[PDB]
Amino acid sequence: MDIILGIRVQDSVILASSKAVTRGISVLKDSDDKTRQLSPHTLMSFAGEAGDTVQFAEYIQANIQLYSIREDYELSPQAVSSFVRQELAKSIRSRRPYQVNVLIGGYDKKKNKPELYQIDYLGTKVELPYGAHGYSGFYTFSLLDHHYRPDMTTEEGLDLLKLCVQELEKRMPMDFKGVIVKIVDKDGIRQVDDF
Amino acid sequence: MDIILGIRVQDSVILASSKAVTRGISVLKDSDDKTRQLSPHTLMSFAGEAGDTVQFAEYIQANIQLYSIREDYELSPQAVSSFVRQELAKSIRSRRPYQVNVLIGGYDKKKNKPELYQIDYLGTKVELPYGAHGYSGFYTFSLLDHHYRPDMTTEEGLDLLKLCVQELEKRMPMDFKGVIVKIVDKDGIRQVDDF
Amino acid sequence: SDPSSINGGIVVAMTGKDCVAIACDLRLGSQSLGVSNKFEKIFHYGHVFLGITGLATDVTTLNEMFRYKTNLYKLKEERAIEPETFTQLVSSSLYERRFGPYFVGPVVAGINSKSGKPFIAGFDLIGCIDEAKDFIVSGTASDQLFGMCESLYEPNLEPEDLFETISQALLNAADRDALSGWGAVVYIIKKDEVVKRYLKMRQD
Amino acid sequence: TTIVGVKFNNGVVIAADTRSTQGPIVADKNCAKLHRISPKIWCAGAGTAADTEAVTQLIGSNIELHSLYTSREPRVVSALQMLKQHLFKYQGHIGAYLIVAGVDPTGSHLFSIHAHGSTDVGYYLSLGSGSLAAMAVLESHWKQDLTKEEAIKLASDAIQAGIWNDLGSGSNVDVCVMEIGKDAEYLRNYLTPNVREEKQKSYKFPRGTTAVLKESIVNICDIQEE
Amino acid sequence: TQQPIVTGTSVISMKYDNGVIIAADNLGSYGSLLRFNGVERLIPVGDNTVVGISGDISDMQHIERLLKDLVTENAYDNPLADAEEALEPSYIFEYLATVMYQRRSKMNPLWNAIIVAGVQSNGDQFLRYVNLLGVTYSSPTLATGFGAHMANPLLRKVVDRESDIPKTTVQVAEEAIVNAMRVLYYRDARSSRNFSLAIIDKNTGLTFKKNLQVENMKWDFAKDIKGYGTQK
Amino acid sequence: TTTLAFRFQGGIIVAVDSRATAGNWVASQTVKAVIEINPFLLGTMAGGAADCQFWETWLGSQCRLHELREKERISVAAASKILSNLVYQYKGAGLSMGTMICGYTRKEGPTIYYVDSDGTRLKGDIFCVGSGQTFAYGVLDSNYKWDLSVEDALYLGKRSILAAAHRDAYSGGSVNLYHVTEDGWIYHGNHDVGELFWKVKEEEGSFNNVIG
Amino acid sequence: TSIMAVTFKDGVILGADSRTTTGAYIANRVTDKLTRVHDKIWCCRSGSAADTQAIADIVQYHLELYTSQYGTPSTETAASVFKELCYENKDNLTAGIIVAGYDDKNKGEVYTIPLGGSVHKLPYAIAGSGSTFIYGYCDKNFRENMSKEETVDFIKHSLSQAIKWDGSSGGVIRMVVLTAAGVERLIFYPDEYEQL
Amino acid sequence: TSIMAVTFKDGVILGADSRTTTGAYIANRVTDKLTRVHDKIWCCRSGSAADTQAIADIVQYHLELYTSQYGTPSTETAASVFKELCYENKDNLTAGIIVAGYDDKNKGEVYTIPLGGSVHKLPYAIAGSGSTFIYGYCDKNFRENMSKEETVDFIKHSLSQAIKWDGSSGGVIRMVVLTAAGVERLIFYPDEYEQL
Amino acid sequence: MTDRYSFSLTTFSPSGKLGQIDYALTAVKQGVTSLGIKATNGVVIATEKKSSSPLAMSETLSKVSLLTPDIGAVYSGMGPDYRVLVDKSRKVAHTSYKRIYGEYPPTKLLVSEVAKIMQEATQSG
Amino acid sequence: QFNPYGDNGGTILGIAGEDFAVLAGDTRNITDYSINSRYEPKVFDCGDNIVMSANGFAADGDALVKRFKNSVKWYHFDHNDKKLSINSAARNIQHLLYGKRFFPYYVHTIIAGLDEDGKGAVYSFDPVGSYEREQCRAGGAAASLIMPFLDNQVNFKNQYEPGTNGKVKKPLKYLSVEEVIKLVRDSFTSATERHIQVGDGLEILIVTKDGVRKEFYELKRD
Ligand SMILES: [Mg+2]
Ligand SMILES: [Mg+2]
Ligand SMILES: [Mg+2]
Ligand SMILES: [Mg+2]
Repeated sequence: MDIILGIRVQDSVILASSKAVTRGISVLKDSDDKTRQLSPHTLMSFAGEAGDTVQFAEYIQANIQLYSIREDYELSPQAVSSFVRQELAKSIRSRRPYQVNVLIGGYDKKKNKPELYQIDYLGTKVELPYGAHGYSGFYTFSLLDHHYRPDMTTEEGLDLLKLCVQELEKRMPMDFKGVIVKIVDKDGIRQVDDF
Repeated sequence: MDIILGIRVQDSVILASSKAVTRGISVLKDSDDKTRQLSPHTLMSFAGEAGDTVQFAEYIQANIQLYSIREDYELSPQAVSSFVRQELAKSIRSRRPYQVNVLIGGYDKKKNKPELYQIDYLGTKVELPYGAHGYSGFYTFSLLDHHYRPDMTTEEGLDLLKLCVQELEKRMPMDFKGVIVKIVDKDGIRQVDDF
Repeated sequence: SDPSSINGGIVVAMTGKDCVAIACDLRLGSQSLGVSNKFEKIFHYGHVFLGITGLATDVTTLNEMFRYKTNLYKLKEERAIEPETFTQLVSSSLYERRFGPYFVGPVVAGINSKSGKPFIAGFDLIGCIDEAKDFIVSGTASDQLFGMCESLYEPNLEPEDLFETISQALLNAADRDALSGWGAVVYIIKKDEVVKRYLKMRQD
Repeated sequence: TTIVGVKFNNGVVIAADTRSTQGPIVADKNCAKLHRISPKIWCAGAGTAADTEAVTQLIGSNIELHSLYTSREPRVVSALQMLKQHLFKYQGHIGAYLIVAGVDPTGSHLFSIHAHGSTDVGYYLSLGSGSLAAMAVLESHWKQDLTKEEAIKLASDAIQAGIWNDLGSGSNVDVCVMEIGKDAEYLRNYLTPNVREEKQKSYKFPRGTTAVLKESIVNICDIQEE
Repeated sequence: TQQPIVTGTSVISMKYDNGVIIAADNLGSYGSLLRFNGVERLIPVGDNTVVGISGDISDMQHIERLLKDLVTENAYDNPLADAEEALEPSYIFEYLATVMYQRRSKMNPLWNAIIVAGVQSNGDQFLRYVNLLGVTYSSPTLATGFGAHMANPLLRKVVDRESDIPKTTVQVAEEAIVNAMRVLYYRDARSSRNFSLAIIDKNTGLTFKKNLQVENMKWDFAKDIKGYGTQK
Repeated sequence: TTTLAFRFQGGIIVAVDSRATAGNWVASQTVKAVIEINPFLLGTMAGGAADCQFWETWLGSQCRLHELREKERISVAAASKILSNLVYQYKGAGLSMGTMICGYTRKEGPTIYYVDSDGTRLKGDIFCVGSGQTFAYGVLDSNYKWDLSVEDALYLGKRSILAAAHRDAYSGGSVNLYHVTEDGWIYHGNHDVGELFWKVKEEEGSFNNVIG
Repeated sequence: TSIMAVTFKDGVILGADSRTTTGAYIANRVTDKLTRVHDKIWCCRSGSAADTQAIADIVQYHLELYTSQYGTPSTETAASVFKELCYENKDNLTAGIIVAGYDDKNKGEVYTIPLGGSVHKLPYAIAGSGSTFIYGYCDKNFRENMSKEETVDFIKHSLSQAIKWDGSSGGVIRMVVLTAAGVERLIFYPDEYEQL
Repeated sequence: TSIMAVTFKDGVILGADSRTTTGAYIANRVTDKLTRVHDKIWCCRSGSAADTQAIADIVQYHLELYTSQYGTPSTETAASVFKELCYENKDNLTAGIIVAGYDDKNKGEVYTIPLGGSVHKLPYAIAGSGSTFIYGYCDKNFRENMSKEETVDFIKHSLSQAIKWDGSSGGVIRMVVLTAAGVERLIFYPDEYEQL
Repeated sequence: MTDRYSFSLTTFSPSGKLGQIDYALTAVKQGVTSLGIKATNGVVIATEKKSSSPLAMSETLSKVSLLTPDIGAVYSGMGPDYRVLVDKSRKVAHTSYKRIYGEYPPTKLLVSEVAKIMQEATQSG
Repeated sequence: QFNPYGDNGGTILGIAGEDFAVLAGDTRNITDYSINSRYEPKVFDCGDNIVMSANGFAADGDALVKRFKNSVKWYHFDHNDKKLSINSAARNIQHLLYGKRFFPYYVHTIIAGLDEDGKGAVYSFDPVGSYEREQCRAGGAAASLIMPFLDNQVNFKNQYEPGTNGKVKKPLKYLSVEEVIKLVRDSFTSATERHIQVGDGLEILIVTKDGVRKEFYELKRD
């Protein structure tokens, strides 16, 4: 992989995911969206082994959409993240494990709180104010540790995110072709089309 | 490695070399000059194993400077390239071989002709109108094969070089932090400070 | 590569006079990278406490598994499970994965509600029970904990004295382990009151 | 681990040390290695401790059901046959090395069994990392027609050899004596020659020494009425 | 770097009140083949030292020659070669220990485990071990290979610490050594019944006993042993 | 281990941690990762402790011989190159070194050379080496300016090591600070990370994720 | 291990040493390698002790069930059951078994079943690590239709030499005599056979 | 290969087979493994043919130069020269040599030098791949101070068995007799020794 | 072959009766009397050893059976059915409890397991 | 293949006081699960009021100590019987160790004595020569068991003054030689309980301005 960042601010969760898809020698695409909407107020970004990332994400999406229809009810971010964790925990002792790392950004409509969950391919779940997978955290966490506040606005979160991306673009050897940024709040999910 | 390109136009040789120095995880520098002036009208760019690249380049530089003083005479680009080739050919069957690939761009003052020599770490020398080392040629040679003319001006050579760098910046996974471009002609060696 | 030391962390349990104590650090990491400072490794099912070190996905999985099993136990038995019984359940559950084991180091701590007797126990990743009278240790700084506990421990400590002993055993062991620390919690357990204390420690 | 089994006049005695280790570290200083398959069939295990416990309890469980089914007291040869066939099936992957001893209506018996499923008969046997130290003592002092008292002495002396000379063995000596026409007597900590000396200093801390961020009561009780 | 070919097994030894005893069987094994049955692995140096060697026999024969050359060399221009300037056990050991460590440091070891037993000029007992790694140590009892595992436990019951040495007579020490050799014959698959035993005493000097045999063996109980479990 | 060094208006700031590990086992919390080559030259320790200590002490001997023979302070360029040429001779043998040779001369001004056991010799303004280098780089890159005051520069280097000490498991213990001037280096104390973290958290408002 | 079985006038005699090793350590010095699968059908075991014990136990079971249905099995039948197990499970077994038995119709018979699971009916057979050293001696000294005393001497002398040279062999020499008269166990101690 | 040397009343006799194999192919079926390093000091070679030939040639050179300076060397001296080469070059050699010689003072002597480069003076010695099968036979049948005819029969019978069981041994049995009378070569063909 | 009776042999009749269970209870009614009494410090269970023949050794027929060291059982009805239930009850006390919790099941839960086995013979094919 | 290294176990401990220093080590020597000796001295008086121990592979340890003692001897010959200072000894040992950088002495070396101001000094080395002056250092098998204890009981780490609740640290008051020996004895007693390679005996060498003194204590022999 590449770069999936998440930051939970006052009233929303922001997910930033790189656009590059590289198959060895060449960059085949520079506009790839590494995310799936699981429910109206729950977004999951992903990074890992080719093929398995999308297969896993769409499989989770289908299951949450099935639940939503059956019960006429949106599962809480916590419930969705637990379901996802179990699937990955099940997957590691499989014949061929999914090598997929995810961030789940959701807005809990019951508690009126944004929530960010970080889950790696082993099924290691942690709820965080900000998170990442791969080497992304190595470059960005020192900036987030310094500037982050729990009462940040969405705009301040995006500015702190820009600083993180700038540091990545400076010190990372790979060209990840920028990031697609999406915001999850009480009104649902929307994409920031200029970043 | 990185990106070392060379193009021989009508009246000059242009060498383009990347600025990045990456040590595994981090990009330690983004302004590195991967070249040495061997004589007033002979420039050598280089790429390969860390440490060996500069050690080899400076060793060659010292030897050519010694020759220049002893004879009060500048060796032709062809003579310099042959000396460099022999040193690399000697080096492969050594206890520990230099893993260094070079481009030698020189202006022959006797023949009034620019000359570009491509030599790999094995001591494989070829005189070319344009050349590269590593994966650089894979992306750039199709463009050079199409647009190159032997009667190109220096300005046209730089424009064709920009197109090559743009293609590299698009399709290469590594961020090589742009290139330093130097021109070798009858007046000597100069750096293009805006590229 | 070694699954038992990817995430890091430690658990220690001690017995005292009419009391037990169990404590853990709060770190979760991906080798060198610190990921979470709120990853508690002690869980409880009624009055029985279980600390688990090792691979974090298995720690979470086993907690969910023992919550599952102790909840069914209670519905059927019409009573909360005891530490001695739970210890055997942990041992049974681990050994059933003998050739595909959970990479964990569990520690049981609690007081028998009927006899009032303090109880602790430890296990290897496949269920071998270590039922020590004095103390049980587990994690990436287990050697350090063995050293601290062996010298600091004395029998029949009062609850408030046991707290200091176990806290110092944990803290100083964690400070000699790269993969442990980032906070700590100590449970002091008596027959009908349990106190939970978060310790202040260095965050490196 | 040091474990021995010794036949005598009217029965058999089994003994073991009490050190369990995690590599070079002593996990438990007073481990109980003498396990019960049935009231009068006891065994001691070396190797993978979880395997030796699991295999004893499984065969012990099936032995109990067999005893109930047949209305007969369990035999040592039954425990052995069941153990070896189980272990052989798992091709040594269950790392259980046991000395099995007991009395039954047939008489007194002493066997050893290895992880791959091979068994042996003997009057005196040793197992574990201290088996060579123990066997040196057994080969020096064993004789035919030992008394109960002589056999207990020989067994515990063989365990002591392991305790003092093998780094994998230590602490105390456990013994179990199985005599014909009698209840088996388990002698936990029969010898205690390794008590730790009093420390030079007390390490009891002053109260308030440890820094604390938060205190809170933990609700262990169920959901309350009213 | 090499592998041992023809090998000798355990060498065992212990201190007693007035001196030291050392013993080793007369076998030269070729893997599992008990090839050579008349190999002397105790090599006396003068009348105050006996060097017991286990492991590779070709290297043993080399060491044997070094010691023989050492005696020759010490006598050169030495009027007191048979008196004050005679070879001491401590001299002989330190020399061997130097050679062994040097050889392991060139990655070309003498594939041996050696015990130097003797009595010094002042009557002090000397007993020290050295092996292919150049590792050295001293103890009231010393043994190589299998002897380390089976003989030491038995010999340590006689002399458990330094203070037990003056309380141990030569009869008791020899008895313990001879018993240990019997136990090794029972239990070591690369051992033989025939062995040599040497006593170095500060009063009676060097007593070298050849062609000793393990006797008083217990085998009769084998007749009653049948099958491997259920056979009657 | 985490070491950094950066050039600025007032000279060079050198900042390091103090931790040494053998696997997960923390061997020391009090290691000196800055080697005082001489009163004017500093070297950082990363990779092989012995390799760095031994050869940078040796370097000081070579620098001393130079100024005896030439009656002039050795340049940072020349000092760094003596070390790089030495380790280049040993290339392949298994030396482990990642160091910043830091100095301030008349002809050069403040100068830093990254020298490495595979033969690399890089002049630069900012360098960060060690298992926690990425964390320190983040704080450095976002706050660095040439016109930093000596006080603010010292704090930046301290704060950047703290960032690494927090997140990197193999970095911590204490922070050692140095300020290199033309007239020589000046030591700016040992700072326990345990105490420093809480102090910085409160005064700065950073590390809101951590409970204190 | 040193094992052999020898046919003679009145029947067949099995012989074996009593040494069982784990590397150079003798784990058992009084092992009984002569095992009974039927009243007058015994076997000598070599190779993996776990494997040969497991096989022998299964064969004993098969011949017990055979006897209940069809009466006393032949030695050939017993060898076939051994072979079937050894051949079909050759990938997972390390077993070298000699089968010896006495019928009244066929008298003394010996079958050797080496590693592969092949069967070879022989006048006499030798096997185990120690057998290599006595191929020459046994070939030169074996005769058909020997007396009981001659056959005991032949086995005693042969195994004495095998024990002498093979470190993996030793202890006592056990023997089992199979004739019309019944089953006789013999044992010979070191002090007896070492001086031969 | 099957080789042996046996001392007897009048001196010593060396014996050997004639088979040299490259895997299962017999590269030479009439090889002469009894080699002369001095008039009455010969050797039997086993192991690498290149190594044992090279060693024997060097020894022959050393004893030729010895003789020119110091007169006839002893068998012990010849064995020492062999040992010196084998021991000091143990890492690069695969040689198992038996040295046999006749002095008038010392009479018949036999020294065996196995792989390690050790020396063992023996009444008789056996070596080579085929020797394993006749350890029992040779130990039981060897006597000291045999006659020439008895010793020839002993070697003939012993090597006959070694050849019978060892595929790496075969062909003819060559022998060299070393006595005061001189040096006698003997040869025995398959039709002779196979029927023994 | 194969057991081709995969369907229930006990079914509801129009009146809501499960005939086979009622008929099983009728078989129990014909059975010899057995009783149980609980005291403050113990429980007693008893029955008559109705010997089928005086030549039969009625000591070899155990109507009162140990299930666990602290649990016993007696019956009324068909003896062979009881015997196999005792075998199953003893085994289930180990497989579904002792091998999991390292202790014998409480009376009510062992009863629950026996009850489950008897229920399944009322619905299974 | 030949392995030129081995592990003889053992554990050593050096503590620097205000005007003294101690260097302790157990007297047990082992290979694998066997005991070679219950009393094989490991800490040595090297002259000039310096004590030394090289723990790990005993053959390398004996070689290094032997070479250092020899270096002390030649230092006197070459420099007019000048006393070798503890700092000068430390630097010298670095060069002994680094001289075998590519075939190391497989030992953890500790020396102890007094510095040139008469204060207690301990120096700690890795196998290839990197060294540092320290206040407290355990080496060998049970070093991980002992060091955390010493951090707590010598440097009073994680200990705060009652009532302040973490605001005021426990002050670092100087320890006497008697107090230090108690901590050494308790360190080895605890290490003996939980580490199989530690036991038999404890030999402590104490260094003051008056010279080098020895103390011996029994340890459990199991
Ligand atoms: Mg830590
Ligand atoms: Mg850290
Ligand atoms: Mg033998
Ligand atoms: Mg101990």
